Amino acid sequence: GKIFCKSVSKDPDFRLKQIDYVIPVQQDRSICMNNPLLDISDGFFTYIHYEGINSCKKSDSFKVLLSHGEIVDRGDYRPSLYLLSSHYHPYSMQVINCVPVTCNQSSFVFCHISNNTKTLDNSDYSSDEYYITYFNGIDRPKTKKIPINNMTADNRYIHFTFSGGGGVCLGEEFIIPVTTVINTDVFTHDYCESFNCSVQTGKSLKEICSESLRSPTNSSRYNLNGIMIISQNNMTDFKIQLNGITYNKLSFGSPGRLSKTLGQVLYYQSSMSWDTYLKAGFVEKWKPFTPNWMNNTVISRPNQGNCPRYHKCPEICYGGTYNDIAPLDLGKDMYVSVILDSDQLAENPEITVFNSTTILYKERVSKDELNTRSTTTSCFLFLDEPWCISVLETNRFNGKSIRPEIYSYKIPKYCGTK
Amino acid sequence: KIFCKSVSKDPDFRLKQIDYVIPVQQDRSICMNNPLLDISDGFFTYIHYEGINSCKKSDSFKVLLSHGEIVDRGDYRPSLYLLSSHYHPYSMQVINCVPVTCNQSSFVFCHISNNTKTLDNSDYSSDEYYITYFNGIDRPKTKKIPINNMTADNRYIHFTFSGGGGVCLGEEFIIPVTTVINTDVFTHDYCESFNCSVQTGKSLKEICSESLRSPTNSSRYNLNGIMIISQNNMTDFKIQLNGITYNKLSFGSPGRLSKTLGQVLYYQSSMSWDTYLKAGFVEKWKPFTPNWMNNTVISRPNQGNCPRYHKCPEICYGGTYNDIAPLDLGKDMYVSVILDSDQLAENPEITVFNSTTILYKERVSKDELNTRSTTTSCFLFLDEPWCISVLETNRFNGKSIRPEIYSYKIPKYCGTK
Amino acid sequence: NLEPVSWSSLNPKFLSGKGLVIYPKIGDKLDIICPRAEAGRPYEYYKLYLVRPEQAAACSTVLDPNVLVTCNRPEQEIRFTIKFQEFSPNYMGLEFKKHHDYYITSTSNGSLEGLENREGGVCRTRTMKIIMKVGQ
Ligand SMILES: *[C@@H]1O[C@H](CO)[C@@H](O[C@@H]2O[C@H](CO)[C@@H](O[C@@H]3O[C@H](CO)[C@@H](O)[C@H](O)[C@@H]3O)[C@H](O)[C@H]2NC(C)=O)[C@H](O)[C@H]1NC(C)=O
Ligand SMILES: *[C@@H]1O[C@H](CO)[C@@H](O[C@@H]2O[C@H](CO)[C@@H](O[C@@H]3O[C@H](CO)[C@@H](O)[C@H](O)[C@@H]3O)[C@H](O)[C@H]2NC(C)=O)[C@H](O)[C@H]1NC(C)=O
Ligand SMILES: *[C@@H]1O[C@H](CO)[C@@H](O[C@@H]2O[C@H](CO)[C@@H](O)[C@H](O)[C@H]2NC(C)=O)[C@H](O)[C@H]1NC(C)=O
Ligand SMILES: *[C@@H]1O[C@H](CO)[C@@H](O[C@@H]2O[C@H](CO)[C@@H](O)[C@H](O)[C@H]2NC(C)=O)[C@H](O)[C@H]1NC(C)=O
Ligand SMILES: *[C@@H]1O[C@H](CO)[C@@H](O)[C@H](O)[C@H]1NC(C)=O
Ligand SMILES: *[C@@H]1O[C@H](CO)[C@@H](O)[C@H](O)[C@H]1NC(C)=O
Ligand SMILES: *[C@@H]1O[C@H](CO)[C@@H](O)[C@H](O)[C@H]1NC(C)=O
Ligand SMILES: *[C@@H]1O[C@H](CO)[C@@H](O)[C@H](O)[C@H]1NC(C)=O
Ligand SMILES: *[C@@H]1O[C@H](CO)[C@@H](O)[C@H](O)[C@H]1NC(C)=O
Ligand SMILES: *[C@@H]1O[C@H](CO)[C@@H](O)[C@H](O)[C@H]1NC(C)=O
Repeated sequence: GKIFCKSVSKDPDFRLKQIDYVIPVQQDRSICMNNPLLDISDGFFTYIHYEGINSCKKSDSFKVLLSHGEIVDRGDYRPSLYLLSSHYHPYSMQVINCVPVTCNQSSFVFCHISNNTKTLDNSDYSSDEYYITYFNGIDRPKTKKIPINNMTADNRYIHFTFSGGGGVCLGEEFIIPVTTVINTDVFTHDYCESFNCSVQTGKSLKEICSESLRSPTNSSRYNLNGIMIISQNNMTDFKIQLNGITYNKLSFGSPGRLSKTLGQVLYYQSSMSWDTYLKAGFVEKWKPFTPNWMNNTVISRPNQGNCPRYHKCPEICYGGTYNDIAPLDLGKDMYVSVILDSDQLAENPEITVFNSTTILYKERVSKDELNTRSTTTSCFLFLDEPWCISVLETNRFNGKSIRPEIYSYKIPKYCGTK
Repeated sequence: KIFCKSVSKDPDFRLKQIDYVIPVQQDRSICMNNPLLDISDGFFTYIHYEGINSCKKSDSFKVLLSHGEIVDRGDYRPSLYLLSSHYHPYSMQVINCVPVTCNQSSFVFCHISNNTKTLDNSDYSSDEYYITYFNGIDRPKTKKIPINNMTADNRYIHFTFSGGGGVCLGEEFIIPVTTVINTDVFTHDYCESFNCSVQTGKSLKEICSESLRSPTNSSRYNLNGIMIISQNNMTDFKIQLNGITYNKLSFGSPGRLSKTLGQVLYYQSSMSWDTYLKAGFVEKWKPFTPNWMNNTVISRPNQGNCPRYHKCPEICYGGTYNDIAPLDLGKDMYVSVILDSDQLAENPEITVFNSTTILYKERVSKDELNTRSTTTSCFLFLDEPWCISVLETNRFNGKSIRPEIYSYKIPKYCGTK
Repeated sequence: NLEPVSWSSLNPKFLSGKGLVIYPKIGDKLDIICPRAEAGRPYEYYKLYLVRPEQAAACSTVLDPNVLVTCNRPEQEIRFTIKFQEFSPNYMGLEFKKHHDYYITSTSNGSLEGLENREGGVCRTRTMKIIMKVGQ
C-alpha cells in the first residue's frame, strides 16, 4: 500500500533502469527525434515523438511516430514497456502539435494539422484542420477529422492548438489540454497585479501583466490555456466544447497536461513566463476549468534571460522547459518529477520527490553532464507498489543524432538506503 | 516515321543487354521476380520483388523501387541511368504495386495487407493502400490513400493495384486495378456468341459466367478496372474507382496503361480462355472502354486446357504477362517480347507485328531462356524509335534468379544482317 | 568556459567594424553580463535580439526576431549563460549544432525611451554585434 519513504533523506535508491527497446533507432544520423510525449493509463501507454531532418523543431518534422503499448510483468519486480503497434502519422509533414490519450486500453492522438507553420501568428482555426488518430494493438489506425465547425466555445477565440504532454478520458468525453489564441485583452490579473516587486520604469504592473500574456511574435495576439471536451457516439455525432482556464493565477499560454491519478485529475502547466514555480493542481470545476493551484516554493525550471530558476517577479518573459509531475500521496501532498538542476541551462536532470514547501529527496540521472530539454513522468501501482516511468528529451551525444530516453524507477521503500 | 514497316527476315535490332540497373544479390536464396518498368518524359520507374527461396509475389521480404533517367552517352543509343533506389517500408506486407512516372519523378501505388489471401476472404476496408513517391534528390515519402472518401460506380468488395504501369494525365493518376465482387452483375454477349463445341457439363452461358469467377473463391468474381486519383498537391484527395467495359470481358488480370503516340494504350494479360492479345486505345473513361483490337496472331503459352492459340470459351486460369508498345499509329504496328512456346514459359522473342500478321522477330538468346513475363516501353531517341524491355529471367539454373533489361532499335531498313 | 562578454558601450572587445567575433566549440560556457549600475551613473538599457546575418548587416528587426534578453534592471547584475549544446530552454528551440554562425545584436537607443526601437540603434552606431562562428 502506502508504505514508502515520506521524509527528508539522502542517498535514495530508486533502482533506476533505462529502457531502450521501446523507442525505435533511426539509421540516419542527421535525423533528430524530439519532443517526446508519453501517457499511461490502466496498464497501457501511448508514446509520441517527432522526427525531423537536421532540425529538432516540432512542426519542422517530416515524420511523427505514434506508438501504442502495454505495461507487462516480466517477473522482474518492475514495469516494462511492451511495444504493440507503431505507425507514422499520415499528415506528419503538416503536424503542428499532437497530444496523447490512452482511453479504454487503446491509443488516441489529437493533432493539429496546418499548411502554415506560422498559423498561430497570422491565421485562424477555420483555416486549419484538426484530427483524431486512434488505434490499439490489433486494429489498423483510423483518422477522423474533427468538425471544428460544430464546436462551441466559452469565449471569442480565434485560434487553438492541442498543446501538452497528455490528455484524459472520462466516460465518453475526451479532455485534451489546448492553447488558444485571442486578439483582445478580455482578462484580469489580480494574482499578477498583487505582487509587490520593483515596478519597471517603462510601464505599470497592470500593463506589464496584460502584455506578458501576448504572443512574442504578434504583439496583437494573446495565448490563453484551456481544455477541449469531445464527446461522441462511437465515432459518431461529435460534440466539441472549448473552455478556457480560470483567470485566477493566469500564466502565458504553454503546453500543459491532464492525468488520471489516484482517483483525481491532475492539471500541469509548463512555466514559460515570469512565474517560474510549479503551476499544477487538481481539477475542482470544469466550467470554468479551475485547477486548485499549488504554492510550491521548491520546484522550478531553468531558462535563459530575465526569468531564470526561482524567479518570482512579474516581467515580460518567454521561455522555459516542460517537466511533468506525478502525484504519489494525496494526504502527504507528495509529488515526483524529473526537473533540471541548473539556473539557466537545460542540463543535469534529477528525479525529485518533493513537498509543496520542501524537497524530500532527489537523485541525478547521470554522473556526467547531460543535456535535457524536457521531461515527462507517469506513476502507477504495480504489484501493490509505486513505480514510475519518465521520458527525457536528451542530447547526450552532441553533434550526433538526438533520441529521447526512457527510465523506470521505484519510490524507495525505506529512507536512506545505499 | 522512317523505319521498317513490311514483312521481312533477319532484322537488325542492335540488341544490347543492360546489367548495371538491377542489383545483383550475393545470396543464392533470393528470387528477384515480377519486374515492372514505366518510362515517361525521359525518366523511368523500375520495381521488383525479392523473396527467400520462393519467387511468389506476396511471399517477398523486400520490394525494390528504383527511379532513373534516360541519358545520351554519345553511344548512338539510349542508356539507363539509375538515380535513386529504395526498399518499401512495408515490403513484408505488400500484395501488389504499380509504377507511374509522373512529371519526371517516380510514384508507386501499393496494396498492403496482413493476409496474403486477402482477396479470397477479406475486403478492402481491412487493408491499407499507399503512394510512395520520390525523385533524384528528395527522400522517399509514403502517404496513405483515404479510401473512406472514395466513390465507386458499383458494389465492389475488394481491389488491388495489379499491372505493369499506370498513367499521369494532368493532375490525375490513372492506375490499372483488379476488383473483386461477390455477385454476378455482368453480361457476356461476346463469349456467348462463340460457335464452339458445347461442353457436356455446363451451357455456354454458364461457362462464360463461371469463367469470370476467382479460381480460389467460387463465390467471388475478378473484374478489371481503373482508379482515377485527383489531388491538390498531395492534399484533399479525390479518388474514383471505375470498372472496365462489359464488352469482351476477360477474367481479372494485371493490366497496363501507357501514354504512347498521343494516345492512351490499355493492355490486359490473357489469363483466361481468350488466349489472344487483349489491348486497345482508351475511348471513354466512364465506363473504362478500350477499343479492343481484332488481333489474330499474338497469344501466349500456358499449360493445361488453354495453351497457346486457344480460342474457345472454357473455365481456364493461367498465362503470361506480355506488354506491347505501339510503333506507328497509321500502320497499326506494335512491338512486344512474347514467348515462343505452346505451353512452357520460355524462348522470349522481340516481335514487331500487325493486328493480322507478324512482321519480323528475333530471339533474345541463342540458348533456351526461361521467361515468365515481359514488359516493353518505346520512345523517340535521336529522332529514332527505340525500345527497352525487361524479362524476369532465370539464366543460371535455379539459384540466383534475376530479371534482365534489353535495349534495341526498330530497324531503319528491312532485311539487314 | 569562456571569457564573459560585458554588454556595454564601454567595452573594447567590440571592434569598431567587426563587432565581437568568437569561435566557441560545442560544450563551451559563455556568459553575457549586462552591466551593473556603473560608477558614473550612466544607466544602460538595451534589448537584445537573436538575428540572421542579412538583417544583422542591415541592422533591422521585424516582429519575428525573439527578444533574447533585455537589460531591464540597472542595479541587479542581469546576465545570460549560454551552453552551445543543441537543446536550449528557449522559445523557438534555438538549435546550435556545429559549423554555423550565430549573430546577436541590439537595435535599442542607449536609454529606455528607445528601448524597443528596432529600426537602427547600437547595431550600426557602435557596431556592438556578437558573432559566433562555432567550429574552425
Ligand atoms: C512537508 O511539509 C510539512 C508542512 O506541510 C512539513 O511539516 C513539518 O516539518 C518539521 C520540520 O522538518 C518536521 O519536524 C519537526 O521536528 C522537530 C524536532 O524536534 C519536532 O519537535 C517538531 O514537532 C516536528 O516534528 C515535522 O515532522 C513536519 N510535520 C509533520 C506532521 O511531520 C514537513 O517537514 C515537510 N516534509 C518533510 C519530510 O520535512
Ligand atoms: C497579428 O495578429 C492579428 C490577430 O489575428 C492579425 O490580425 C488580422 O490580420 C489580417 C491580416 O494580417 C487582417 O486582414 C483581414 O483579411 C481578410 C481577408 O481579406 C479581410 O476580409 C479583412 O477585412 C482583413 O483585411 C485581419 O483583419 C486582422 N484581424 C482579424 C480579426 O483577423 C494580424 O494580421 C497579425 N499581424 C502579424 C504581423 O502577424
Ligand atoms: C469466398 O467468397 C465469399 C464471398 O465474400 C465468402 O463468403 C463471405 O465470407 C465472409 C468472411 O468469412 C463473411 O463475412 C460473409 O458473410 C460471407 N458471405 C458473403 C456473401 O460475403 C467466402 O468465405 C469465401 N470463401 C473462402 C474465404 O474460403
Ligand atoms: C532614441 O530613441 C528615442 C525614441 O523614443 C528618442 O526619444 C524621442 O526622440 C525624439 C526626437 O526625434 C523626440 O521628439 C521624442 O520626444 C523622444 N521621445 C519619444 C517617446 O519619442 C531618443 O531621443 C533617442 N536617442 C537617445 C535616447 O539618445
Ligand atoms: C452542430 O450545430 C448545429 C447547430 O449549431 C446543431 O443543430 C447540431 O446538433 C450540432 N451537431 C452536429 C453533429 O451537427
Ligand atoms: C470508454 O469506456 C467507457 C466506460 O464507461 C465508455 O463509457 C466509453 O464510451 C468508452 N469509450 C469509447 C467506447 O470510445
Ligand atoms: C506583498 O503583499 C502581500 C499581501 O498584501 C503581503 O502578505 C506580503 O507581505 C507583501 N510582501 C512583502 C515583501 O511585504
Ligand atoms: C502559499 O505558499 C506560501 C509559501 O510558504 C505560504 O506562506 C502561504 O501561506 C500559502 N498560501 C496559502 C493560502 O496557504
Ligand atoms: C497489315 O494488315 C493489313 C490489313 O489489316 C494488310 O493489308 C497489310 O499487308 C499488313 N502488313 C503487312 C506488312 O503485310
Ligand atoms: C504534373 O504535371 C501536370 C501537367 O498538367 C500538372 O497538372 C500537375 O500539377 C503536376 N504535378 C503533379 C503532382 O501531378
